[PDB]
Amino acid sequence: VQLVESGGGLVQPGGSRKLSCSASGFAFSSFGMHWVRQAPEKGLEWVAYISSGSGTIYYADTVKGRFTISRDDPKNTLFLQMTSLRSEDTAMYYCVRSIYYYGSSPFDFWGQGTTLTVSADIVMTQATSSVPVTPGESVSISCRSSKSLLHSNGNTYLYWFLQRPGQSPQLLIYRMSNLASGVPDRFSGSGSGTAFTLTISRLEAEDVGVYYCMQHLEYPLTFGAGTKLEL
Amino acid sequence: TASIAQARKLVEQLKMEANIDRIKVSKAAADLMAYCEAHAKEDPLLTPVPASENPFR
Amino acid sequence: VSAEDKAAAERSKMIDKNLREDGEKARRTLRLLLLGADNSGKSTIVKQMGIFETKFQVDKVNFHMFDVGGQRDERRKWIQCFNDVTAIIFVVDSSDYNRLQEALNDFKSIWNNRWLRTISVILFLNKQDLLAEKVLAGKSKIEDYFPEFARYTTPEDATPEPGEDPRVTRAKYFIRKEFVDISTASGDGRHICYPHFTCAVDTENARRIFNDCKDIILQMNLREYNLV
Amino acid sequence: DWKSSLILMAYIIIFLTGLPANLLALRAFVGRIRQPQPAPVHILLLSLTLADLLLLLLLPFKIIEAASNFRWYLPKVVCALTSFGFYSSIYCSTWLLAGISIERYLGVAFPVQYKLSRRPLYGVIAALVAWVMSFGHCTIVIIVQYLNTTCYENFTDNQLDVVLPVRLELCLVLFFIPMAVTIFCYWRFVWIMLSQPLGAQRRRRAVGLAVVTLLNFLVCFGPYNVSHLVGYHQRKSPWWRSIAVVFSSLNASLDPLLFYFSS
Amino acid sequence: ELDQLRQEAEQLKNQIRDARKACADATLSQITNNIDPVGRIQMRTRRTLRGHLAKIYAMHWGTDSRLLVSASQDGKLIIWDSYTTNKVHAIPLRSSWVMTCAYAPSGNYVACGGLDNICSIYNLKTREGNVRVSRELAGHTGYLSCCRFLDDNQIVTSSGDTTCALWDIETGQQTTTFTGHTGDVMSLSLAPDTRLFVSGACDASAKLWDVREGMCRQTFTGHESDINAICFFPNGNAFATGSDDATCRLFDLRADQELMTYSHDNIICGITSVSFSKSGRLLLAGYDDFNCNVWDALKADRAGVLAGHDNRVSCLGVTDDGMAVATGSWDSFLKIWNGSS
Ligand SMILES: Cc1noc(C)c1-c1ccc(C(=O)N2[C@@H](c3ccccc3Cl)SC[C@H]2C(=O)O)cc1
Ligand SMILES: CC(C)CCC[C@@H](C)[C@H]1CC[C@H]2[C@@H]3CC=C4C[C@@H](O)CC[C@]4(C)[C@H]3CC[C@]12C
Ligand SMILES: CC(C)[C@H](C(=O)Nc1nccs1)c1ccc(Cl)cc1
Ligand SMILES: CCCCCCCCCCCCCCCC(=O)O
Repeated sequence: VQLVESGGGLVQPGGSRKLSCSASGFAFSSFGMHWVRQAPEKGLEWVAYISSGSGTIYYADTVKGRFTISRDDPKNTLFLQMTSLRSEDTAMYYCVRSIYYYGSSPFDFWGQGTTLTVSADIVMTQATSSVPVTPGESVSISCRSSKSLLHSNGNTYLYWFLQRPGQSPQLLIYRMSNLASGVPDRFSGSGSGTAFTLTISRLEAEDVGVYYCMQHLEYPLTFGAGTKLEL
Repeated sequence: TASIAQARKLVEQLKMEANIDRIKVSKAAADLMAYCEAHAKEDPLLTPVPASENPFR
Repeated sequence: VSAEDKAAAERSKMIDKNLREDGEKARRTLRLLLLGADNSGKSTIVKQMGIFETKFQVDKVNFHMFDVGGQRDERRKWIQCFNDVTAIIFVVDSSDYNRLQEALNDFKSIWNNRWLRTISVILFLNKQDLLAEKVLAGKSKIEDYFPEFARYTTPEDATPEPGEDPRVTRAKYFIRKEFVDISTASGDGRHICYPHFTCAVDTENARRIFNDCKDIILQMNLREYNLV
Repeated sequence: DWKSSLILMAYIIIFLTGLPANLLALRAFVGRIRQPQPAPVHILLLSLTLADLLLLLLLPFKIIEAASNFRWYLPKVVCALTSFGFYSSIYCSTWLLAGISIERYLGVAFPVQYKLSRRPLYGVIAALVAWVMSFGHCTIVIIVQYLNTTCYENFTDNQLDVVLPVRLELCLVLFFIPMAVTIFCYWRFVWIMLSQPLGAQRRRRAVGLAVVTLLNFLVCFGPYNVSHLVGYHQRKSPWWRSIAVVFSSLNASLDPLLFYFSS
Repeated sequence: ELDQLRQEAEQLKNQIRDARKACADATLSQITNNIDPVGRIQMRTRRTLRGHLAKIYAMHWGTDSRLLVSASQDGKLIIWDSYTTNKVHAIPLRSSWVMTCAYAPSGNYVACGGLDNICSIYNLKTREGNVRVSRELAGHTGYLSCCRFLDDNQIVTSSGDTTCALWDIETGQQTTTFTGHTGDVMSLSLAPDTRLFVSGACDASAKLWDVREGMCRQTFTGHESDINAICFFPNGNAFATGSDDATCRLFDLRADQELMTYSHDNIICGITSVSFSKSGRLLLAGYDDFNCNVWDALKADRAGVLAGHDNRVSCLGVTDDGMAVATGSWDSFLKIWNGSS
């Protein structure tokens, strides 16, 4: 399980850039893949997604048409063709895999990311952005959504992610209740259809980072503003 | 001979089966009757559940 | 449906597509089950090839033959799996008359099996040369084990194509009719038994197994169109 | 009248017997279309039962039409909505039955290479070429007459100038093509199922039930289509057209028996 | 030796038989005739799961009462999502002659077995995202008929070599082997406490084993033919047997004798699968007549017939919460049956 993305340097405005995401270590054909950007000194937002078998493709409203996605099953490579790049498009693009069955863990693994430098949506609100807390105690991270994420099937599709300084986002909790594989039991999640909270029992030195909210009830996937946990 | 060894085993096994504290059928039966009546409200095939609850509805 | 149930449904559709493709690929092969005794020489029938699967191709038709070795003495409770086989290739040694009666009992058990009431049997009388040599020598008499042989005479208007003496033909047709009597005493026409003769050196066994699965499949096709 | 009297009786028997049977048949045939890997034959056999039922479910109107001695018909457009259902189901059956005959030659001439290459689609392509070349060839006609603008039977010489000729095509393109393939195919089935050296499972009940199925087709869907021709030559619409369609409908109650009910 | 030995056997059997007669002081019938009957249990085909291309031979509900695993001679081992009829996984089996399947209580692993005499354990929850075989348990000299996980690492398998074995998945070696059956073992049923387990054999008898002790505790006779399927009472003090003689039989672990015989002159085919309800009042039982006949456990009165299938009902199963009954048959269709008011 390893994702390496290469092909991002500097591009003049209005130019064209092709991004490549190399996959090696898992069944690429059975995994739906997403492209996630992250503007410098800013949060991360969804860009594009292509399902397994290239059946359904969804783009964010701000990148529709300008960006086209394409996966290549035979050699496990994910492409993101860029047309008419804008000055606001400079961001670190991440390659995220996601498999969808009953009880799966979407957005489990995130790619290293490539830096790019150009010369009706459920908005998730994280009012608190910086919580200076010391190791040992408990810190609660809150989230809120305009639309109730609780669905008739009984699942509240809200995900959480940890972004260590100078690293890639790591999935902590999926569906607001289930802990991701490898995540310590210290992390816990609860809440209601609208109000969401993230609680950590014991905090260690490796918990320092930015926590981002996530919504999956509707195609436009929206992240939170983030909640930095300073040491 | 393997035969006598095999039959020897049988005797030993048969002995074990024989020396077992059996209780009257009357007690065993009553116990099964009890379990069924105690857990009776909770069997959604003998006591159909409202449509809301048939997750297969 | 949510966004994660639509993708789950898409994954289920892809799984269905793969399953249908695999089924279509596997439907082009005909499945057979090889049964017989230890001395029957069952393996040597198709010659140039816990279950010893044998795959041979004749007339661009792929044949799968499942020889279920080992297991236990009984052939029951595992034969439920072989309910969809096109035919059962029963092989019996016709030269050893001491075990011939138990072979008749085995064939009777196979024929009257509840789960094989619609599965035909391609019966092979193995070891033809040994049978011919044994009846030529005369040391062992067939009537010693089967009293009805002495009163039994050669079938009228038979087809003894090879040039042997009447004794060989009489013995061969006696064994063939002994098997056919059990074959036709039941089945009510739902399935029939095809008896052949194998010399343990003939390479035409695959052709006979084919030419006979073209009359098992033709009969099955006739039953679907209710023309039978 | 005497002629109408019996025709009514014919329809009530052709309706009283076939409707239950075709429904019983539709039950089993729908079921086998569901079971794993349906066969090209099961799609064509369901199609025959449906097409047949439509004739039977549209027979009521035919019954009352003749019951009112071909008069007293308050419904109007119905006469071009029920006719297009009776004189089209007849031509859709003539084509499905001519497709349950290429399945029976390609299943006795090539027995194995057909069990190993029969995909349900090959039966939907055939069930459409029957419907597209039956309901379509009649639709075009009813639409054309509407463009130009008793019950689609008594016509003016001006109409007979168009009705008689179009009838010829519906006899030389929707019957002479289907009948040819049935006679060739049900000649080989008979010849092959006789040559095969192996009696095995009532091969006679096959070389026999096939001959009934050809003769049934040639004696039910044949008299009516022979009228179109007689009409073109006699420059008239033969009255016997009314009795011929009685036979064409008999093959909606005789098909369940020859294809579904097991003797 | 053989004479005196058989003689010992004879007098021992006499004791057992007579000891059993002593216990008999009443019948379940004469103790249950004063209770109200269930009535008529009508069940509709609430969901049909399709996608198999051959005869289904086994099924097993998961512990969550939502996921079930079905095995068929197609060569695939599908993991159905019963709520939405979605195929979570489709595992291509190494051998296409599978006769049994199992779902681990954990939900992490599944097992399959057949004429290859090998139990294959598949790791459903793997990081690479593909279900791969984690261990192949070889050592059986006969076809596998049933397999059941203990918790996550011990699986008890019953083979056609008249032996049942307790396996260690990590090591792959038989921790304990159970002997005593004189015929092929066709089914086994673990107790709710996972401390005892029974097995139905072709010798028209059933034996109660101990996983830790390693030897049988009780034997039960009374069937006139092979025992195709066996189950366990939810309380753990009884079990039911499905035979080929067209009679189901309910035995007890304490009185050491049969309690009530579920028979009817209308049905002559043998029982293929036996499954108990959550409360134990209903005894679901598949038949070779294409119909699963629901039996009242305390009355032997046919409450209902789940008549949907078109070929032998091959496998049965009741959810852990008892909310549904799934019957798999040789027509490749797996149907979920639920009772509606
Ligand atoms: C064209 C045109 N223009 O004016 C007229 C009059 C026609 C015209 C209409 C019908 C026909 C005609 O004979 N048919 C067609 C028909 C009959 C009834 C209902 C619908 C249709 Cl399609 S199908 C069978 C055939 C038949 O009756 O056996 C011939 C000519
Ligand atoms: C011919 C006219 C009069 C009647 C129309 C019937 C035909 C065209 C239609 C009606 C129902 C249809 C079938 C319904 C569903 C299935 C099951 C699938 O596995 C194969 C296609 C198949 C079999 C369809 C093929 C075409 C079909 C048979
Ligand atoms: C020509 C005969 C064989 C055919 C016929 O009765 N077929 C059969 N269906 C079921 C059994 S036989 C027939 C068709 C039309 C008329 Cl008017 C008279 C006879
Ligand atoms: C009308 C529907 C028909 C559906 C069934 C079609 C089956 C076709 C199989 C035979 C095609 C020819 C095969 C090769 C000929 C040969 O063996 O020489």
